[PDB]
Amino acid sequence: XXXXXXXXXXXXXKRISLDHDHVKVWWYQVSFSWKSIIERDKKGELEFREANINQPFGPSWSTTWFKVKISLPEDWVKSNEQLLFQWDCSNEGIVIDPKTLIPVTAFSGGERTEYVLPKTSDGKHFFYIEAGNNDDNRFFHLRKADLDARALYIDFWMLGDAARELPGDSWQKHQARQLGNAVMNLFDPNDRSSVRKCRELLQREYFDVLTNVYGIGNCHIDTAWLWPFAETRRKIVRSWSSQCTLMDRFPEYKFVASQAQQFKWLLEDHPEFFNKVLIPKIQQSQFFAVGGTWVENDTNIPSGESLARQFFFGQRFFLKHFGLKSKIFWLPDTFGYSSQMPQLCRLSGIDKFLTQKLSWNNINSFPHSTFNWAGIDGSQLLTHMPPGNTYTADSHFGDVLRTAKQNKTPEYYGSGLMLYGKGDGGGGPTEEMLQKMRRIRSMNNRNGNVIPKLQVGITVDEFYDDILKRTNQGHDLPTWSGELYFEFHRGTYTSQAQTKKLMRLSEIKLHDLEWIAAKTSVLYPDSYKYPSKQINELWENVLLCQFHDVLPGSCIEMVYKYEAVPMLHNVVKECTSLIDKTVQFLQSQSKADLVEMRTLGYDDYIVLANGKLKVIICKKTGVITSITDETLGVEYLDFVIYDDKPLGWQAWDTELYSVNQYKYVTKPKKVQVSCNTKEKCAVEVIFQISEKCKIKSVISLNATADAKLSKVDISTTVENWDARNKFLKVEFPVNIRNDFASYETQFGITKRPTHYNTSWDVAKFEVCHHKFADYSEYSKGVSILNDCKYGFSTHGNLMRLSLLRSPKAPDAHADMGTHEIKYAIYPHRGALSSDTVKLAHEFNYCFKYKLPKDIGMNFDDIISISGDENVILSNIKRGEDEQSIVVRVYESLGGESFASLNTTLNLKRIEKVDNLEMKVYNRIPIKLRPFEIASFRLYF
Amino acid sequence: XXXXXXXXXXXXXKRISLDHDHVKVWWYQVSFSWKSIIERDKKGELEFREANINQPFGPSWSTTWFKVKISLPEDWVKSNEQLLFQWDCSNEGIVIDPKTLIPVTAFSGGERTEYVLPKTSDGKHFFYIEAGNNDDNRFFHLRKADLDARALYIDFWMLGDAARELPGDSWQKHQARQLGNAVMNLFDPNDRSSVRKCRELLQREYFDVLTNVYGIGNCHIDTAWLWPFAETRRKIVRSWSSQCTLMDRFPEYKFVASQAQQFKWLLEDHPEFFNKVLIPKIQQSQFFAVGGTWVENDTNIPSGESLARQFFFGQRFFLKHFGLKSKIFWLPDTFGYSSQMPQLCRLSGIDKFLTQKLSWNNINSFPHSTFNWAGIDGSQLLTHMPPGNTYTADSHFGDVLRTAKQNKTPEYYGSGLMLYGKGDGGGGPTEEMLQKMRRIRSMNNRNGNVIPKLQVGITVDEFYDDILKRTNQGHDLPTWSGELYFEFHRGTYTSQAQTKKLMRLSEIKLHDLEWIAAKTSVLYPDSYKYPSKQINELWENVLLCQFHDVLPGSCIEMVYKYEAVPMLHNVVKECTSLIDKTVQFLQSQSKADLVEMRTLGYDDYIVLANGKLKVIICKKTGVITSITDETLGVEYLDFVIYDDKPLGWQAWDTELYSVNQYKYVTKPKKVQVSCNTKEKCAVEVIFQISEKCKIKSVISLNATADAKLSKVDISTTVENWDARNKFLKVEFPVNIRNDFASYETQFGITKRPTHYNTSWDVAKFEVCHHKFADYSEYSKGVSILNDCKYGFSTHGNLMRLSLLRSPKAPDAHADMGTHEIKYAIYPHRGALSSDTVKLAHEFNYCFKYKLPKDIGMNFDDIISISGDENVILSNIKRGEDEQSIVVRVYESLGGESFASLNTTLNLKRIEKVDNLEMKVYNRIPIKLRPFEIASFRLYF
Repeated sequence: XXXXXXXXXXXXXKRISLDHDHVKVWWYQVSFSWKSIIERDKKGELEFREANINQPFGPSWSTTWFKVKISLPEDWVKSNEQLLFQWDCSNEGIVIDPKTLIPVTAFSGGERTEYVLPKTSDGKHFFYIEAGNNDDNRFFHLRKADLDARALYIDFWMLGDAARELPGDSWQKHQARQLGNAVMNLFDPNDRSSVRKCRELLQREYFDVLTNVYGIGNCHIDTAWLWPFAETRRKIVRSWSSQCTLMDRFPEYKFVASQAQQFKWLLEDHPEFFNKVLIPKIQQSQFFAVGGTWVENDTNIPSGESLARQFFFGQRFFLKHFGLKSKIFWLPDTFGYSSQMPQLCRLSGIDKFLTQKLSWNNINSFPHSTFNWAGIDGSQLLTHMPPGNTYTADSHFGDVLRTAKQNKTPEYYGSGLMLYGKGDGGGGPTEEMLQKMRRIRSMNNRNGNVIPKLQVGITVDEFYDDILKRTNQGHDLPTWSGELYFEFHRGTYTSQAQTKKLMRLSEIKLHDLEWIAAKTSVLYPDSYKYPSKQINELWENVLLCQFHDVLPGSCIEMVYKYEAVPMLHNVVKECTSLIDKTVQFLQSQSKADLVEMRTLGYDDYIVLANGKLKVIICKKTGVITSITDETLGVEYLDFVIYDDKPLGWQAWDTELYSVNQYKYVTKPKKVQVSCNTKEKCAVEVIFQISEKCKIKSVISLNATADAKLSKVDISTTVENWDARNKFLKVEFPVNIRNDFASYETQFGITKRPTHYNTSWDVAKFEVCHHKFADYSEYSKGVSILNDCKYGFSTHGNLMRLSLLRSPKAPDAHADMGTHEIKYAIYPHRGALSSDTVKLAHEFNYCFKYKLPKDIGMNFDDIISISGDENVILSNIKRGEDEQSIVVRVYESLGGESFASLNTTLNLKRIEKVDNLEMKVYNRIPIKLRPFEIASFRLYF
Repeated sequence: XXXXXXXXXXXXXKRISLDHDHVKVWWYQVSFSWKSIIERDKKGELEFREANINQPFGPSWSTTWFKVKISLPEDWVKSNEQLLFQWDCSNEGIVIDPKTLIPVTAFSGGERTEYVLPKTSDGKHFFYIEAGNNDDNRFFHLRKADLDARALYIDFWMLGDAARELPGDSWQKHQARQLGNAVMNLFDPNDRSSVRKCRELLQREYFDVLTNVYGIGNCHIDTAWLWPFAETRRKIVRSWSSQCTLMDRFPEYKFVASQAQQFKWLLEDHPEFFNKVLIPKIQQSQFFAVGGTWVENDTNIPSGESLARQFFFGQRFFLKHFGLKSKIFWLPDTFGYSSQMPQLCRLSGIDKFLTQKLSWNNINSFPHSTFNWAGIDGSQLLTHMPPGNTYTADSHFGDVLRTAKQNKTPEYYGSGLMLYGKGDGGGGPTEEMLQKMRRIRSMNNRNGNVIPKLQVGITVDEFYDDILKRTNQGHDLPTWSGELYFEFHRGTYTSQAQTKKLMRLSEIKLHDLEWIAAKTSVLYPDSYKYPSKQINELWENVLLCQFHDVLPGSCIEMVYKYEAVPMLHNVVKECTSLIDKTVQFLQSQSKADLVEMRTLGYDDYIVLANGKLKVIICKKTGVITSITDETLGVEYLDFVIYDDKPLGWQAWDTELYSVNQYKYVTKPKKVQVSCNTKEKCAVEVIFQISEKCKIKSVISLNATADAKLSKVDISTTVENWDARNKFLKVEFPVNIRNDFASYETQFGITKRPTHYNTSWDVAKFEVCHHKFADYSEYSKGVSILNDCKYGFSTHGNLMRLSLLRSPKAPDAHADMGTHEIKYAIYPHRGALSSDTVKLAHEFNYCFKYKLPKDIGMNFDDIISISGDENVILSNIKRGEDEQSIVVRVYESLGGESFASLNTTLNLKRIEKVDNLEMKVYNRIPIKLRPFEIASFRLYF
């Protein structure tokens, strides 16, 4: 059918010319800054040397600079020709043509790329290019030219490619075939006069339901990944330069940036001439900042304060010369989404959101891609969702009509959605031939509006103007309550808990000193008292490791050591330095000060004797048998049984072997008890397994009301040895029947069933959590507190916490070494149903005691008339510039009770203020809605 | 998915009003003309009587007239309402509102239909409507109205229907669903104000690659079918009237007519006011005559003279006030096509052709639907071919986008093809809502040219202007040599040979007297001599039964008796009257005249002794054993073995039972011989079968050079009895190996293989032929002459002629009764290879002898210096208006030899003239091309 005759023939087979200049070429390498090397160039004879040939290398962390001094050949003849220099793209680097140094040019784009030499100025210039190693040898040759001949070659390549994508039943496929025919006729027998003429004839063969197809070129950059931050800091400057050279070459282009800190990275590295580059670039057009967010992160693990700073400290750039923005919120690589996001968005002045994964196309009780998200708070979020092709559809895309068809099926709207650029790497490239892409697509389809029109230059702001018109304001709409569920690729989330232990301890610790440091305002006045400039710098370093890829611990071994480096550590070390600092001139009013933040036995007979409860491990079995309440009457049989099953997948996802029996840790145990006291009781029982390894958990608790508490504390200490690729968990089967699982999400409590959605794919079902998870019919249940482990699962009502994971990924630090784990099991009652939530989250508190000399009185309870047990205040902090402070509260128990808010203060005034710390004229609500975040601001 | 919620809901469920007028209504019936009944109405009391109710009936050939006298209700109120009268469509009839009689109105349209009452004139009028019976009772009620409300109901019905046809993956399907949603909202709770308003809102929801989709409303009418000619003569006037009322209602509409005689039928029936109706109708626009052909017929069975008259005598209307024409040639219902058609078309001034069946979509060594036909003559024919959906795609079509997709796949072009109207019935209807159809399709798709534009008002003449531009003039193009092959539905073609015997004998007989009647021109001058006006009327009646459906004998029993009526008979009877007439004053120069047209034994030892050949039937077997040539050396084993196999299909197609053994006629035969002489030898052998029936064939031949001839003559006489649904054939296996079968088509010899094309579907393979079929390696072979049987088959080189067929169709005359059949078997040699063709075709000649008184000399051979054995002159005749005569010749043997043409005459001049008898300035060719028809004209 002549299918392989037209397609594979001409696609393979003045005009393009290749000249070679061997001399004047220099090479440089550092085996030990662009401004530092410019002074080391002209002076004497340094490591800069003549290359003139291909330079091989070997694996190193070193970077290799390269210098090419080119003299323009002849005068007029080769000037009209297009000047070009081809380079082989290495792992990283930069390219410059500095005098002395004005420019910064793009590198990080794909292995194929073009560098244009200015035809405006006739003379000799210089070139500075470095190549990051990880080895990749560069192929460098000068390439002259024509533009019209190469255009036809590209247009034909995108022609026949579009012929294959078009339906064979349509006449267009037979048309495009005949179009690929006539072109091949004059193209074959090597004729320049025919090629240029045939290009004109092809255009004549080209030009002879309201819908729209658009796209926005973007670069998604991970600040920490298998390449480090310092190296990727050089990678982000390559993303800006590719646009700058594209602007003069092509107009109407659109770029978006998920990092507000990206601006600062460029302003710190290139403060001089590139601060004045951004202003005409951003203000006029062609640039948009999405979300104005300081960090792109997973929202499940951290608190709302992490989401509070990124909005506020990312809005700080708006105070500088900046501020052309968009209403879209972009978290493409983020796994999972919080249920408080619809509430956080509207308050942050951002009305749109984008989600890559976590969706399906079918009747789900859900129509399509485009979606209006209604959280459990009751608020609504209009969000724009890309199809199942994700962001890799338009990434490095020359295929034209290929994914255009697959985009139309999931989406209805009046139009589709395309995201240009790659989100996997040091940063995404932006192709320079996109100008022809938009043009050649306007060659196939006619102009005027009848058939869908092709415009790549439209902005999402105008796109959101279209959705406000076509579709109704709505009452009954696409509706999904809570979060979304698809293949999560949880992976490292529960793996390498040691980086969580450091972070989660640093999380609370940095969240510790915040508010109380504003309570010393009255004591010693200067600015009064608050580490405004001091704590601002603190949040700068911490948010850097909190990114979506970095925080769970999925990365190479090099940057993983930078996670356990002072980056995480010194934060705790500086905060523990400040907490011992501010105390000196403060606590001096305290003789003996207990510092805590709030606002108002037997062996053979196997018993630990007390009133509250009883939990018993059988003899020689090693497994807890009876957990039973006398007053309640609930008896348990199948507790705390540790289970170890291997893992055969990589760091990304988790895939267990087919029907693999999980090895129990039960063995010929021995019995022991740590101490002897009414205050302290710890009974020790040893567990062992094949390839002997010591797995230790501890038992701690306070009796009743001599010790006082309602909850046990069980901490696990395990030093891993030998066998890798294993996944360890501890089971807490409730032996109870409930279709609902109580779990506390970020700023609230979400309601999720015991069984996953019927559309679920992956066998293994695990859920990420903050602190505790419960099962409650409201008259009773079982509550499980935990530390350093964010994961858990619903087994058919068997509570299983994930202690450790060891992926087969190329990381050797995820396998062996000691670990300190902690968790708990708590008895549940209807009266204690609101108590278990209160005794869970903030239990991470660490007791600390210190005393100065005595002059004063140390008892002051300064909080004013609120007293709501159903509400919990997560964050209260100051401002930037005044020093007005903000107060943010959220209701713990919601969905049933309507919390009356009497919260107020004295000696000053108060007004309700959103999460962006921006002034809002409703006033303080006397009653809080269920599952509502209440944030306020305080002024003198 | 709410699929059956939107689609089946609102589709089922001032405004429409139904009023009943019982009085003033009259009914009439003839159990025994519109002009005859108008005088019988007002006078006295006739069979016209009060009806006022529904009138039941019973099967009859009668027609029932009906009269409704309607008085306009009130004045203004019901005047604004749309006046309508609904009738139940019967088999046939006419509808009139005569004063006294001006109008003729359309009836034959489908059971649903509308009759509009004029709102211009306020008063009382009359209605005349007759109903043909075959019984169908009419439901008649007066219907008032609004137009805007009914429009929305239709537009919505065509909306949701288009929603189902559109791909579910596209957003258009989800869009049209939402369009069907909002409409149903205000439509449900019975609100006139909402409906009229929602109709406007729907239009707002509507309006918000170069291709074209067009169509032409047409009516294909069979002049003789299961309803007779006299009754369908009333049916054709209903086709014109439907257009006339449509013209004022809607513009740009296009109609086409395959019958040039259709004009005469209307001019004979309505000569007065309807002769002046056609002129503004045809001349301006909206009407086109396709092919200008007198008859639509199968071209395989008759001669070229039948195709010659239909062009010429159909061009006679052009001499009247007429002549807006098209270049298209239309034979949709015609089974099979001649190979001389590409030659006949270009000469007739008609450059395009249309074919319904006989095509396939695949790579056949053939691209698509659109085709350039190159005959075996070497000439090219550009033809337009409808898709596999044939003409029933757009027939009675409210389905919109339904067949629009299936039309695009077989065809490439720049555009598709649609044929509106039904070709099966007394005549095709043309719907009055086509105005909204074009409009609502312009509602879905936007305007201006980007996407395909919808125009139903374009003419094929302008369509052929588009094909001359887009596609190349061409050298290598779609190419198919000879005829086309698909399921033929041969059927009645070989069935009921008795109507062929009468026609084929009438064919030659009417073709007999033609030319020689111009040879008496000199004898007795008045106009000189020729039956110009006499033979013109002869061809009028004959061509009437030669139509594609009528000629093969597929029809009801009523009109089948009209086939054996004087219609066929009197033609022979009038021609045998004229041949005995013109002879009287002509042959008187002949004492004894032999009139022929041309230009220069044993039993037990089982032998008929002579020199030329030997053919022997074995004793008691009944089957011929050895047919052998001594000089040539070819011996045959397996001849003339009659075979009878049943048939389980209808008249249309032929389907044999699965692996059914064909019963041989061999039986305990007896031997006999008719006469005894050297001049006459006939040996008789009886055959019999179960349910005893006498099957007789005869043996006749002339020996060598006392009798002289090279060919045997075997005639079969069989009187059918008992068992029906059988198919009888006689086998002549050659016992030879040839991949080619020599067969003489109409005006030439086509070359067809022994095996059917690999794309063939139906098991049984049979071929229609004129006279003989041969198998020749050119050194030898076997030639089979036959009479009254047009069918034969290729069995793997076994020659099988079809004697009779008896279909299961509702025709009882195709079963039983006597039949007279004739055929032959001829020996073949390289020297006689050109002889066998010459001894085959015209052998149908019948010897006739008569003598007058003697004065004169009877020998004159008047032909002038041609003498080409490879050429054969089929037709030479006179003109219409002068009386110049034309001469048409065609080469019998072609594909190898180039025939030198010395043909000329004396005492006058000669010029080459096409098949339309139109003057052409190349002159007489001295050499004829292979397979070329040479036609000339003679002037005084």
